[PDB]
Amino acid sequence: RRRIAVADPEIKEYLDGMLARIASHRGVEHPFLNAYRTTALDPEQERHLFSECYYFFRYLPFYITGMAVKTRDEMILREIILNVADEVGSDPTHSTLFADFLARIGIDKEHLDGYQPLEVTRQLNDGIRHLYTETSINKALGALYADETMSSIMVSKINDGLRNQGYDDDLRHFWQLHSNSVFNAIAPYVGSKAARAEFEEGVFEFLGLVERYWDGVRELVGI
Amino acid sequence: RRRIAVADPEIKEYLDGMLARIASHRGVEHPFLNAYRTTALDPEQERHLFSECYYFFRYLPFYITGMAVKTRDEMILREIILNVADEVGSDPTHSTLFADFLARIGIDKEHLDGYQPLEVTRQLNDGIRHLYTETSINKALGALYADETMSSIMVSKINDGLRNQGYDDDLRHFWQLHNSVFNAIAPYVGSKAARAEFEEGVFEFLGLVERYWDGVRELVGI
Ligand SMILES: [Mg+2]
Ligand SMILES: [Mg+2]
Ligand code: NA
Repeated sequence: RRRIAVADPEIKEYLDGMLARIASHRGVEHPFLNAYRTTALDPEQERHLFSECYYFFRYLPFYITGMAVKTRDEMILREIILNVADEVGSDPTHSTLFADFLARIGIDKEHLDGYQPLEVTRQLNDGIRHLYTETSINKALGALYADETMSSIMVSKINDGLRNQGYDDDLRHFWQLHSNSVFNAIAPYVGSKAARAEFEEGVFEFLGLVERYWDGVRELVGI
Repeated sequence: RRRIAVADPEIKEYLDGMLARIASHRGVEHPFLNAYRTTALDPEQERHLFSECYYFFRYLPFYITGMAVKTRDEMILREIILNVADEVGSDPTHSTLFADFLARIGIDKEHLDGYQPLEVTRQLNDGIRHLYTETSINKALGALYADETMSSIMVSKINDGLRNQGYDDDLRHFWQLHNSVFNAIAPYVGSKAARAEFEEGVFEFLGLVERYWDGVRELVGI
């Protein structure tokens, strides 16, 4: 079926439209993130932003691995494994690089352990775990497609804000760290309208969590 | 905790002792496998042996990935990902190389789909899935240690038998593809209670493999 799907010009057209719908979604093109690109923060504002990011990011590599039990498709497993291998395959791992960045901007492990993140942050982290491990493979692939498309944009915006704050490229290294492979894997799963409905449900449930997350963070840091 | 375990001299001795207990287990050092190393098989014997192996091997990469939800240790996740990346990370995948070997010895997909494997073969495949996804992290790590230690020995014995049958290295390519594991597992074999779960995972895995080769030996015969 994948060998038929990759040959269907309509499937390429559909997934290209979903790329644009994701990138233009308010959860990705968020006012707070665009504001942060040009608005420096004071120490307490910056401490709040990246402490919430820590609880957003925590244990996400383990959540996507829970998708593998729901499929027997090796192209799907390859995409999952490739993403996790990028995060933990070598040293330093991504989470180790993130904790180092936090320490270099005055947010140490001791403060993070005592930090109580927003409920929308807990709902985002738990919501991602639910989408990858407790939903249909088509729905989970929609969330994965949204995650993969968004992540690069989001980190570029935070990289912009940190550069505007005055940090050098070395400090911002964590935020300055396959399209055909991702298209090849997903194509057979967006053929029928029922599969696309599950696919889009996962895309917009994922992005809805991110949007409500950035809404809560925006109020916490303010302006 | 990991640097205390890796610095503990007893943990190195314990896991090295487990290595020997695994390789000397009858599920690994099995009479049928050693017999096959020097005994060629007729077409029906060979078809039965590797058809059971196919249902043994099927979907194992997906099973070990189900271990990752049971831990938040990135060294365990790295070991899981590293193993799966070897099987499906690149093309051709291991299963694709295996299906090609089967076809090259007269076992096509068409026959495999209609093949009903032995019950010990179903129990071995399902048992591995259960051990990696439905057991404690210490127990699943025992199964993972047994699998990683045994697999290299097992494929070498099968490679020997296929070479004895007369197949060349090109055809046997799939069977000729065979500190990080110690670092990952060391914190999980510190106490005797943790070792009890670890050893339970080691010997439950090997018990499944032994009973599998027992059934294959009876199926293949003389
Ligand atoms: Mg600071
Ligand atoms: Mg043959
Ligand atoms: Na051997």
